[PDB]
Amino acid sequence: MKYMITSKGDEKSDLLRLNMIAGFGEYDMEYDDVEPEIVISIGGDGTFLSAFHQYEERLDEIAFIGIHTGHLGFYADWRPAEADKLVKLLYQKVSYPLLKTTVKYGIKEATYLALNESTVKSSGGPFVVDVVINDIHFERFRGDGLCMSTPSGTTAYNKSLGGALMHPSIEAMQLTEMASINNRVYRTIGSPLVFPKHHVVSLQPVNDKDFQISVDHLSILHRDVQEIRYEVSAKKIHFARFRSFPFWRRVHDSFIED
Amino acid sequence: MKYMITSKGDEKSDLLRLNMIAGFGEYDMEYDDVEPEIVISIGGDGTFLSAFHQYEERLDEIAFIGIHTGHLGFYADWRPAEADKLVKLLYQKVSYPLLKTTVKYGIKEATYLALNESTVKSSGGPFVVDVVINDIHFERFRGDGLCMSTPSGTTAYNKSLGGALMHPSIEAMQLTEMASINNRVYRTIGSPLVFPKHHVVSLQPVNDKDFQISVDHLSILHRDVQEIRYEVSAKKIHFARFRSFPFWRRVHDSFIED
Amino acid sequence: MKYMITSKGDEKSDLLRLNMIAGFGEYDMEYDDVEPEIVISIGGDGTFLSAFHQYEERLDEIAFIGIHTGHLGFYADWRPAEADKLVKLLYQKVSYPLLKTTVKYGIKEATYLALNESTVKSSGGPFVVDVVINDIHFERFRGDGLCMSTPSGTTAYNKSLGGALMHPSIEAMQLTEMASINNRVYRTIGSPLVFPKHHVVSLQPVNDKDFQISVDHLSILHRDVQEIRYEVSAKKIHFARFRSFPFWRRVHDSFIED
Amino acid sequence: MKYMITSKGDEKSDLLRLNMIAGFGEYDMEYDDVEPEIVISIGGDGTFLSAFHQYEERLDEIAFIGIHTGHLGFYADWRPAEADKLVKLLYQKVSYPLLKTTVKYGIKEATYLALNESTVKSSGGPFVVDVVINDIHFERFRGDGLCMSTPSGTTAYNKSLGGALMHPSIEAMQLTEMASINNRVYRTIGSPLVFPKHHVVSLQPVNDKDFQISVDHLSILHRDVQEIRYEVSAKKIHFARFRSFPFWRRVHDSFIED
Ligand SMILES: Nc1ncnc2c1ncn2[C@@H]1O[C@H](COCC#Cc2nc3c(N)ncnc3n2[C@@H]2O[C@H](CO)[C@@H](O)[C@H]2O)[C@@H](O)[C@H]1O
Ligand SMILES: Nc1ncnc2c1ncn2[C@@H]1O[C@H](COCC#Cc2nc3c(N)ncnc3n2[C@@H]2O[C@H](CO)[C@@H](O)[C@H]2O)[C@@H](O)[C@H]1O
Ligand SMILES: Nc1ncnc2c1ncn2[C@@H]1O[C@H](COCC#Cc2nc3c(N)ncnc3n2[C@@H]2O[C@H](CO)[C@@H](O)[C@H]2O)[C@@H](O)[C@H]1O
Ligand SMILES: Nc1ncnc2c1ncn2[C@@H]1O[C@H](COCC#Cc2nc3c(N)ncnc3n2[C@@H]2O[C@H](CO)[C@@H](O)[C@H]2O)[C@@H](O)[C@H]1O
Repeated sequence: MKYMITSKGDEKSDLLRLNMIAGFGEYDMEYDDVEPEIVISIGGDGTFLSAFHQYEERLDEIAFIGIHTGHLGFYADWRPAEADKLVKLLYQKVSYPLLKTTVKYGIKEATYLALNESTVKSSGGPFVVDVVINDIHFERFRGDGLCMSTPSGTTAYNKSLGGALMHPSIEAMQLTEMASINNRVYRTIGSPLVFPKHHVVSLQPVNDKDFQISVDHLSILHRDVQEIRYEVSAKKIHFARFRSFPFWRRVHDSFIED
Repeated sequence: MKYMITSKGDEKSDLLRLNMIAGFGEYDMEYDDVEPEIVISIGGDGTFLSAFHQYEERLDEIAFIGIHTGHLGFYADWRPAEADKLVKLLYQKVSYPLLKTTVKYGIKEATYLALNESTVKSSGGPFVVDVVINDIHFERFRGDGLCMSTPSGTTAYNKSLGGALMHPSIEAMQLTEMASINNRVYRTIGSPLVFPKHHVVSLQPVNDKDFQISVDHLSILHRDVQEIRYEVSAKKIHFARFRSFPFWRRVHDSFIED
Repeated sequence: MKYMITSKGDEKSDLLRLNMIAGFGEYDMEYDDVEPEIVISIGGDGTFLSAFHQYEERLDEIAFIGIHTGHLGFYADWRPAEADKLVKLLYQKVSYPLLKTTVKYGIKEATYLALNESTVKSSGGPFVVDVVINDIHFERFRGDGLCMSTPSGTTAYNKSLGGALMHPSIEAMQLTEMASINNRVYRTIGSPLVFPKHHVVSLQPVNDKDFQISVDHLSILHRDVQEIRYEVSAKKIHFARFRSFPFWRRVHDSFIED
Repeated sequence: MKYMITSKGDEKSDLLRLNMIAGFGEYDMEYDDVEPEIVISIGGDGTFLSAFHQYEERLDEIAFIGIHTGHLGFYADWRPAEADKLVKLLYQKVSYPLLKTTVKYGIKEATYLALNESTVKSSGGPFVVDVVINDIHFERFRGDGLCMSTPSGTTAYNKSLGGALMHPSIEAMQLTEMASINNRVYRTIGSPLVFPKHHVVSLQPVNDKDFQISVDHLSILHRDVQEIRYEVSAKKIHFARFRSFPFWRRVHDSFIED
């Protein structure tokens, strides 16, 4: 099948990439980074997130595999010493949900797809937004920002903000607060919120309309913003799996002991 | 249809109950508290939880309705002044997931059904249990206790322990920690965990085998315990709904402003 | 005595300022905004913080008074209707501790004084600093930022970040974390830290040396930073008090009920 | 001088105790467990807490030393291999603040002294108390319980409940909440509170007057309780120190890395 390999760029990941290509040259495999069937990421989670956004236009034709040259990553869960055994076996596919973000401007829409999370923060001044859940006004948020996480992203920024860890078989999204103000006049829910499919969470500005909006590792300053809509995407990321590595085991090895 | 009405027991709830029975006497309604089709709870959330466990053996034949005589309850979401309009209309059914708890003793099983949560605490001494997720050892918990919550229960004990709020259309359960110890030798995940259907969480004792186990308002001291198993139940609670009162709106009215 | 009055700038605060000046014109009072003995702030807490930094060079000769035209402020604790009674009485002085911040650059020092807090965040990239307590390396922090709060500032940014509320008679400073990363390789204390006088907390960069450093409402991007030192200042802010308004009462009225 | 040695009771701690007594027999030392000048605790922190309460009536005549046979303890900060060097040197004294607890019954007072903390929980039913700070009603607490911690106790139960870590040179006490209820009708401060000397925190029952009250490792069910008063004690615990082992270093070795 057609395949490609991306590398972290350091000495360890580049030469591991060249050896897998050589191993692939001994089979019916064509290296094609335009229309690959298999995308192998050699490096860390940030290297994997880059590989995902590289091919976000062909998600339903691609199965991703991650090899962790540094420590263990949640998306890169193959060790380098198991690379040759990986070449040979190259199985079943597993799918994780994704988050769809829509940004509307006063006076052309822009949509984005997130594998970890999308966050909103102020352009420098204070951050005030109204939070609207399915056209019903839920709260007015004053604080540092908000974070909307996929299931597989709940172990990332979401986890540092007090959010729950969520098994990736649950099609959902989770909203966490970043340092909300709560006193006699300002009031937020103060708990993470977990939304199912077809629920739309909208963020609407109260005064300032410039926001720093992130999607995974990308962060862009958006101006003249009127609304930011979140919902569980209809698209999914597909992984190539060759052995049982359960999510809760991977959580254990990354946070408890390994 | 056959119906019954339970009351908080105070003056307000008893006479509201008698007036609804009189209103029901003007229709083809039979008061039957042995095999009711409709169970109306007049009082608070604790009154509703009592009504649920009253008829936990006939959940698939019963639609529950709650009337809040005190403040607004998450399960009792009808005002007393709307009682006569409720008698007449007596619709669609909505279903919430439930939590199944299995307690095994050394040397007869015992199962329970929870609408809010089930919690485990020590019998007086220190609380130490091993947490096993789908036969894989996840962590050894040292602390005050653990809490396993349904979706509709996430706004109850779960919320006070830092857990996420979870829409009840998600068939899941959430585990929160009660004051875990974390230092150089003791280590827990420290985040709430959200499990899907068919995932089994088992709690196994390390030394002491006596535990205070709660299921909603009930709390019993269990002795010679070998295991406590949690999983999303196959049974569901069915509500009779007559108008749109979304979960996120009900969360807003109970915690933000009303 | 010599005095001055600063205003929020809106219609309510400006005309309340003019009426107090007229009332002061009926006594032995000289309006002097160069060397005042009394500084009256009419507006909110942000208006008060501006008044404090206006005269941070003459703190030991000035007693501050705050009048809250909007809601109740923690520093502006006089109601507008009590302005004429305030003119007449114009007592004892009470003193609150302050935080001293020292910023050193590679290749001229810069010092600052904070009434609420001082915070450090990254210039855009990831935030990594080593935390040194009295020349002993305590931890390497990876996250969004850190916050060092005075006692009276513990109800402000500090409170939103999970910090403790600290009575202002305690000469101390409190360090809170902003979304620290904690996994198998990255580790922080995760608890607020409360330091006494003469303890010096130093923050040292690991890679990037550009930081967004805030002191109360001011926030400046600092470049070529080598160290950021925190310690309880030797200077104190002095308030003019005319009646008993205890700190814990003021906390109650601002967060519990009023 | 007069001295005594208490042991954890296991094989390691008993024979280390006998060897130190033999080493002490080669000097002008008298083993006296009635009126000791020096109290050596060989074991863990719980062994040390037992030693403290053993001699709480003669705190101003006793200097405590702790040897950790198991892991490193916050109070037992001497390694077993350094026992003979400890015998010879047997210096300066350092003092840590303590917490005084007063329990009043309807229809004889009872006072207690705590080195870690004192906690209040319900006798089985729901826990509701009014919190009074210096005769001013602060809040009505509904939840699982409350915890009042000394500075050296802030790394113990206090830390697990979200409290701040507090250097023991600060004469203060810290109150943390155990799973408070917060909704439209019930409201607590939700933040840890740090009190200075001479501040009195009183807990008063609302309905049930039976409480489970703990002081360090002791926990007794108290009945017909009218009030529970907390304040920084006038008594202090004195340690014998032979080398520099700073508090923040000890925190680092116990929670970060060792
Ligand atoms: N304050 C802050 N606290 C916590 N996380 C924060 C954060 N600010 C940003 N992030 C995160 O950084 C992501 C972009 O960087 C690549 C990645 C990843 C990344 N993804 C995951 C993941 N799904 N699960 C676990 N760990 C992850 N990681 C690890 O994340 C750690 C640090 O990035 C490294 O251990 C990675 O292995 C961004 O999408 C956001 O999730
Ligand atoms: N420390 C502690 N913090 C927080 N909650 C704690 C708790 N200890 C026990 N509970 C809870 O008490 C339940 C049994 O009592 C009946 C109920 C309910 C009850 N159920 C819900 C619910 N599903 N959602 C919201 N509020 C609820 N309530 C409100 O719960 C409030 C107090 O009970 C009242 O406002 C009720 O209206 C038990 O199942 C456990 O969820
Ligand atoms: N995410 C975030 N969460 C929480 N607080 C954050 C924050 N980001 C910044 N701040 C804060 O903003 C301060 C500068 O603005 C003036 C002030 C004050 C201000 N000071 C205090 C104070 N000492 N105590 C209580 N409330 C205060 N206030 C209230 O603070 C509320 C909002 O500013 C208004 O109710 C003010 O009445 C800055 O020093 C930092 O403490
Ligand atoms: N849910 C819960 N979470 C957290 N701590 C809880 C708790 N319930 C009770 N405790 C605590 O247990 C104390 C009585 O036991 C002896 C001690 C000590 C003890 N004291 C300290 C201390 N000052 N600092 C650090 N660690 C300590 N320790 C360690 O505490 C750990 C477990 O006890 C062991 O590592 C000890 O080394 C009681 O006073 C209360 O502080």
